[PDB]
Amino acid sequence: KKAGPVQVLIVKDDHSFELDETALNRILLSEAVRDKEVVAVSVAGAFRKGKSFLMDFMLRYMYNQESVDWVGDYNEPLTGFSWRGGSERETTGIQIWSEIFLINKPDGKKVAVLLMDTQGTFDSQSTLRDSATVFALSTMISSIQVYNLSQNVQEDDLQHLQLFTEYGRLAMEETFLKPFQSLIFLVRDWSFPYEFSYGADGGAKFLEKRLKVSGNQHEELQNVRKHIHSCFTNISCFLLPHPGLKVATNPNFDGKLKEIDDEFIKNLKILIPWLLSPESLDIKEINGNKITCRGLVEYFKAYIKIYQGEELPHPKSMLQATAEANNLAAVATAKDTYNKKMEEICGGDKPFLAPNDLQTKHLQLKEESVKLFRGVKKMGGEEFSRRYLQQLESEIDELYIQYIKHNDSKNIFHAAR
Amino acid sequence: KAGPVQVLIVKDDHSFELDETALNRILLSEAVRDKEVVAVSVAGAFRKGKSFLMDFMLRYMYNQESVDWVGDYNEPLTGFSWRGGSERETTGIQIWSEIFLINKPDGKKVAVLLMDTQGTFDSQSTLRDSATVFALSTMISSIQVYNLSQNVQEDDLQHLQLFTEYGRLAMEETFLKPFQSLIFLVRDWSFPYEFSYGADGGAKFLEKRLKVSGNQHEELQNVRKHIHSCFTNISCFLLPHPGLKVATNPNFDGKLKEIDDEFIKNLKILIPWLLSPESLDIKEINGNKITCRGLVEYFKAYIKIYQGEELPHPKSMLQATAEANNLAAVATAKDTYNKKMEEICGGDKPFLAPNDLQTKHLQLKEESVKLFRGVKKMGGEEFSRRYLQQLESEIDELYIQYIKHNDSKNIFHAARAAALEHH
Ligand SMILES: Nc1nc2c(ncn2[C@@H]2O[C@H](COP(=O)(O)OP(=O)(O)NP(=O)(O)O)[C@@H](O)[C@H]2O)c(=O)[nH]1
Ligand SMILES: Nc1nc2c(ncn2[C@@H]2O[C@H](COP(=O)(O)OP(=O)(O)NP(=O)(O)O)[C@@H](O)[C@H]2O)c(=O)[nH]1
Ligand SMILES: [Mg+2]
Ligand SMILES: [Mg+2]
Repeated sequence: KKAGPVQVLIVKDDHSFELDETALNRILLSEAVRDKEVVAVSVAGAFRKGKSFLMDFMLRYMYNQESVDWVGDYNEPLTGFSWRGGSERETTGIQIWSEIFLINKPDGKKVAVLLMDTQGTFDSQSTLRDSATVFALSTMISSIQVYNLSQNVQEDDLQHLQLFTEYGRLAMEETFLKPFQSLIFLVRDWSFPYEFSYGADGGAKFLEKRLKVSGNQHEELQNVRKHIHSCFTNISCFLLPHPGLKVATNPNFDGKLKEIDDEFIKNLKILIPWLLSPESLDIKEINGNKITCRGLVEYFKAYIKIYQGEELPHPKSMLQATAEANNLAAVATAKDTYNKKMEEICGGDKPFLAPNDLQTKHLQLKEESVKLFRGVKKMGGEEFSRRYLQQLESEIDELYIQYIKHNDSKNIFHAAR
Repeated sequence: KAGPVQVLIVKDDHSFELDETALNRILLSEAVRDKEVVAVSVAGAFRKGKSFLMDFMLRYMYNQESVDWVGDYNEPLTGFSWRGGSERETTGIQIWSEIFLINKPDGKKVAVLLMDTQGTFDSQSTLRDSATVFALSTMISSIQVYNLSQNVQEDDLQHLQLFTEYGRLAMEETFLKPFQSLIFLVRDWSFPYEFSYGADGGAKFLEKRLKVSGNQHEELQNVRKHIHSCFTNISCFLLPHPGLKVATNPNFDGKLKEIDDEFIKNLKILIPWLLSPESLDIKEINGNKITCRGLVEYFKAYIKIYQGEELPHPKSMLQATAEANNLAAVATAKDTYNKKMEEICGGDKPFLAPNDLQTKHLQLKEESVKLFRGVKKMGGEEFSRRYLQQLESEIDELYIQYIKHNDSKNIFHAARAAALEHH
C-alpha cells in the first residue's frame, strides 16, 4: 500500500538477467497510467558515487512540486531507494519507483513520470557484459539519463559511454534518427568553481570544451566525441559541489540536510527542477514515436530478451578484446601467406607436381605460417593464442586438401585422353 | 639548484623521444654511474595528486636526519610542478635532478631516483600515449605507486592489466616476474570504519579486492591473476581526504596548516613506509641488479621498441571489439564462398564454361556479402564498410585463381569452339 522501490530487472549470481514482469506490469500497466505518454528518468555510472542518494532527492521533489521547500525538513532522514556508506556495492540490476507520477506539461499533456535507479558499473562482482547491459537498458528505456561521474570528465568515461551506448544501439531497431534523447553529465564533487562555476552554466562551458571536435584532434579522440553527439538529441552538464566530508565518511550519516554542506544544498535545489521541471520533461521516443507506459513495458521485454540470448556480440575486458583482435588478425595473416605461396606452386597456370613433393612443400609452408603466427606479439598470452594456433593449423590442413585435388587434376584430366 | 628534469617527451604528433642529454647529465655522473639504483615512480589518472605526493617525498629525502622532516607548517610545497584546475599539468616523464645517496641496512650505498609521470586519461592523449608512459614508468621503476581515487574499481584493474601487459611485451623474455613493488595508493578513502586508513587497512582491503578464486567468472579471475603474476610485492595504503581547502581553494599553496590533521598523520606514515632504507628495493631486470648507467641503457632500449617494433597497440574497448567482430565476420563469409566454390569448381569437379562459372561466382559472392552484413557487429556499418570492401576484394582474388584452375581443365575450349563454329 505504501510506495517504495521495486526490483524490476534482476541480475543473478550466474550473471544471468531476469525481468520481473508481474511487478513491471503492476506498475506500468494499471488503468490510471497505461495509456499515458511516459517520461523516464534514470541515473547510471560507477558504483558508490551517490546515484541512489540523488534519486531520493528527486523523489522529494516529485512528491512536493508546488512547495517552495520541497528539499525537505532539515532534520528529516533521506529515504526511498536504498543508499548507504561502505565500499561494497548496494543497488543491483534495475529498480523503479512503485508510484508513477502524473505531471501536467505546460500545454496540458497529462504525462506519466517513471524513476529508475541502477546497479553501479565497475564493481568487483560484475562482468563487463553485466555492467554494459544495465547501462544500455536504462539508456534505451529512459528519456533522460543522468550519467553520474566523480570529480572530472575523463577520456575513459567517454570511451565507456561509447561502449555502453553502442551496445544499446545493437539491440535496437535500425533508425534514421538519433537513438537516444537527453544525456546529463553530472559531475559530483567538482573542485574547481574558480575555473568553471558550480551548476549548469559552468557545466555547459566545461562540457563544450570536453566534447569539442576539431580538425587538429587525433582521430581516436574525434571519433568518440562524434559517436557521443550522434547518440543523443540533447547533451548537458551540471557541476555539483562536494556535499561535505561528513556525508562521505560518517557511518551514522542519515541524509539530513543539516549535516550537508550549504553550497551543495543550494546547487542541489537548482539541479533537481532543472532536470525534472514540467517544462524540462521530454516524453520518451523510440524511432520517431512517442511511447506510452504500455509501449515502454513492451520494449523493456523485447530489449532484455535480446540481451538474454547470444545473437549480439558481448563486451569483453580491455585486454581480452584486444587479444582476440590480435589473434584473429595473426591467423588471417599466417593463412594468407601460406595460401599465396601455395598458389605460386600449384595454381592453375602452374605445372603438375609429384604428390610427395607437393606434400614436402606444404609441410614447409605450413611450418613457416606457424612461425609467422608465433612471432607476432599479441596480448595476452601464448596460452590465449593456443586455440587460434590450433585453428590455424587445422584450417591450413583443410586448404592443403583442396590443393591436392587441384594438383591431381592436372595429371588426371590428361590421362583420360 | 636542484629541480625537475624532463626526460621522456610526448610530442604533439603522439611520437616518443627521450632527452638523452638530460638523462646522461643526471644518471651518468661519476658519483652515481656505477651505483645500484632504486627508482620510485607514481602513475595513474590525471589530476589525482601525483606530483603533490612526490613533493612530500622530496621533503623526506632531504630532511631524513631532521626531527621533523614534514616541514614547517607555513611553508609552501615545491619541487615537481602541481596545481588545481581540471586540466592536466605533468607531461611525459620527469625526474628529480638530484640523485639521493642512501645507505641500506647491509651497508650498500644505493642511488635513489624519483620519477613523476603524465596522468592517464586526459583529453589530449590517445590510449597509446597513456599506455606508453604508464608502461615505461613501470618498466623503469623498482617501486611503482599506483595512485587511485576513492576506490579500487574494476576498470582500474583492467587498465593496470592493459598497461602492464603492454610493458611486458617490450621486455626481454624472462621466467621471473617482470616487475617488483606495486603500491595501490587510494586517495580520499571514505570508509575507515570498514578498513582503517593506512597500510594495514589497505592490506586487508586489497587482499579481498584482488583475491583469485577459481570459481569467479573467467574475466574477473584473469585480471587478478595477471596482476599477481606481474609484481613480486603488492601493497595498499588508504589515505584520508586532505580536506576541502586542499581540493577546492585556489589560494592553497601546500602549507600543512591548511591540510586536515588526519591526512598529515597518515602522510607521515606513508612516506617513510615507501622510502625507508630497509624496504627500498634495488631495480632488477631479467635477474640482474641495475646500476644508474645500466638504467639509462634500458630506458633507451625500451623507448626504441615502442618507436619502431610491431607491437599490439592499445585500442579503445569499442575499437578492439569492433575489429574482432568484423575480422570474424570476414573470415566466416569468405570461408562460405570458398567451400561453395569448391563444390562447383574444385579440382575433382568437371570443367565449367566461363559464363556458367561467372554466374555461380556472382551468386555466391552476394550470398557471402549478405552473410557478412547480417551478423550483428559493434559498431556500425560505417566501421564495417572497409571490412566489407576487404571481403569483396579478397573474394575477387579467389575467383581469379578459380578461373585459372578451371581453364587448366580444358585449355582448348575457346579454340575448339571457334573451329566447330566455322564448321
Ligand atoms: N563524495 C560524495 N559522496 C556522496 C555524494 N552523494 C552521496 N554521497 C555518499 O555516497 C555514498 C553512496 O551513496 P549511494 O547513493 O548509495 O551511491 P550509489 O551510486 O547508489 N551506490 P551503488 O552503485 O552501490 O548503488 C553514501 O555514503 C553517500 O552519503 C556526493 O556528491 N559526493
Ligand atoms: N581530493 C584530493 N585532492 C588532492 C589530494 N592531494 C592533492 N590534491 C589536490 O589535487 C590537485 C592536483 O595536484 P597534482 O599533484 O597536480 O595532481 P597530478 O596527479 O600530478 N596532476 P597531473 O596528472 O595533471 O600532473 C591539487 O589541487 C592538490 O591540491 C588528495 O589526496 N585528495
Ligand atoms: Mg545505489
Ligand atoms: Mg602531476
